[PDB]
Amino acid sequence: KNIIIGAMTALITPFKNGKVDEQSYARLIKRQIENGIDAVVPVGTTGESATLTWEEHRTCIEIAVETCKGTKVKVLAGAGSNATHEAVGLAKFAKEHGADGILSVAPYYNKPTQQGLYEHYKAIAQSVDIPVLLYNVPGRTGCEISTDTIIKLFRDCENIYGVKEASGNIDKCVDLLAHEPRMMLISGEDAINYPILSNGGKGVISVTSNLLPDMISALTHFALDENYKEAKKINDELYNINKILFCESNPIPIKTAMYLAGLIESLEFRLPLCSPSKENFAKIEEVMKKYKIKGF
Amino acid sequence: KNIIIGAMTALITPFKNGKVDEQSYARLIKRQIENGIDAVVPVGTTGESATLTWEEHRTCIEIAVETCKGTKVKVLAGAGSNATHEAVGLAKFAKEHGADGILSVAPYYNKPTQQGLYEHYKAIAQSVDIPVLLYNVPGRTGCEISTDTIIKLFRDCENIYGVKEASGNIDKCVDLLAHEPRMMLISGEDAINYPILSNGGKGVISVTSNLLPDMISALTHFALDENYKEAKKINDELYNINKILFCESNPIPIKTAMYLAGLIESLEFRLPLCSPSKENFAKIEEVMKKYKIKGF
Ligand SMILES: NCCCC[C@@](N)(CC[C@](N)(CCCCN)C(=O)O)C(=O)O
Ligand SMILES: [Mg+2]
Ligand SMILES: [Mg+2]
Ligand SMILES: [Mg+2]
Ligand SMILES: [Mg+2]
Ligand SMILES: [Mg+2]
Ligand SMILES: [Mg+2]
Ligand SMILES: [Mg+2]
Ligand SMILES: [Mg+2]
Repeated sequence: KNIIIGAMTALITPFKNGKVDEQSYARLIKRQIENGIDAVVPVGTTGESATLTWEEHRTCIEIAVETCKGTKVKVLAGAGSNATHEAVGLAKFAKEHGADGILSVAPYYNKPTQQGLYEHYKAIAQSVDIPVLLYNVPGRTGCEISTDTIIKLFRDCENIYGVKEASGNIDKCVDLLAHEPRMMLISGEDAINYPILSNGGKGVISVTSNLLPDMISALTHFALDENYKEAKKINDELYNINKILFCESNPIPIKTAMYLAGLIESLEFRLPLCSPSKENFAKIEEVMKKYKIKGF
Repeated sequence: KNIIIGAMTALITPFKNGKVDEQSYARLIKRQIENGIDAVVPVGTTGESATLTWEEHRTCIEIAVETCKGTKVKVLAGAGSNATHEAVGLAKFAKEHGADGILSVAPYYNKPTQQGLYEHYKAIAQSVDIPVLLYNVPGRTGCEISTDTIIKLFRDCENIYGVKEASGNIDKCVDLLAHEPRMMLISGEDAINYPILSNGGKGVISVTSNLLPDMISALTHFALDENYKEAKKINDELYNINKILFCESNPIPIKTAMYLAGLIESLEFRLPLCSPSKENFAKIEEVMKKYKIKGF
């Protein structure tokens, strides 16, 4: 299988005066490239996929592809939807506009059955010839892609190559790689990046790496190189910021931190997201001061 | 406050050859009207809102409005979204095309904070002059509108008049009506329709009423008259069908039941929804044989 692995960043989407700040978006991606990241994920949850227009969603994928051209950093485009026809449309757009692969979240809100998830992802995978990474995040979607469904999809669909797990369930991570060791398990939960990698996971799709790309990429590369002592050391050092970045729903804390570090111009969200409480604003700033934050 | 209460139905959306079967939709609404239902909810979760196009979503609202003219029956249009700008657009469409009010589900997938939920619903409520019913269903959305947030919205926004609860939490139902007894608490969970009404809830938005509208209407109206013995008896009789209609994710069982009773022509869903397992198909039919199902 063709794969996209390693240290990857779920890119925030900066807004300025209610619009995507496209120059800032490109500048943030260049900063990721300069700090050892292996791939970027435009317009995931962290990128406020729910509130972008179709035009903005397309535009962010295009900026990621164009900014990474000639750098060997890959683009794993956010392409999921809770409507299969929408997810297929996004997959085809990503393929036709030069993405290296797609990330495709389990359908949210309408709670498909395992049979429905299988048919959903089969339709998506049959619509493109680029790698497809499943994405399980039951706390946000209301459904779980079971281990059996993930493994069947990996075995039945040639371009489905693994899953990004954001489920707080290291037992399931063992289950997955004990029964199907050929798949690429990707951490979608920063606090437990190292335990997932040490069990044979092959990368991360990170929130924290927006702010600390050098640290997350180093953690991942230490682990893939089997230097588990140094990967664990970074995972331990990052625990405090990894947790504070979820004191309110992602990406409210990470965008706040990026604004506090001077990396984006305006602390703007699209409703229903909004700025954090004054108390959490202060907690985020306090935890950030313990870390060296790379500039541009 | 202007209110929409009583026995209400979350309408299924029938498809035939991949398109909304508009004549069937109108016929199903007339069947609800003739069996004592007080309001219909086009294009909620049960109506597969996630997978309808915008044009189909608009069309279903219009068919409901047109079909209810000249009757007591109100149209509480499904108008929620996880993007505030989409929810405002739907609210304004429903208002301008003659809906009596709107149902507005809490944003799914992006997990807004309570502050964000307040700002979301404030924007929706300020955009129209028709009643707005909140809708809390954390198992599908990944977030909870807290009692405090619901109560603030009811007190601060003229048109927000209550909430449809689908949370399996009678303690919260007590909390709501003990601290704000003027709100309209609406059951969004058929199995516990009677306990919610007997605590002072004033209606239901029902899945089961698609199949058994006369029974749900009788239950509700007995309860509203404090004829609790009769209301409880119907609630108890309905428990088995109320549970089997969730043996797979709603609306897979209810659409299957409507097909099994000859009330729709084709058992078609939009992916990622799909037909139930053959075993659940048989279980649904067996439970259906225990109930008296009105025709057209
Ligand atoms: N990334 C750009 C598009 C975002 C669209 C949407 N807000 C809503 C998606 C939708 N399937 C639209 C249904 C429209 C008709 N009811 C949903 O709300 O479920 C989402 O997927 O989060
Ligand atoms: Mg590299
Ligand atoms: Mg097993
Ligand atoms: Mg979060
Ligand atoms: Mg401080
Ligand atoms: Mg038409
Ligand atoms: Mg009328
Ligand atoms: Mg309280
Ligand atoms: Mg009476």
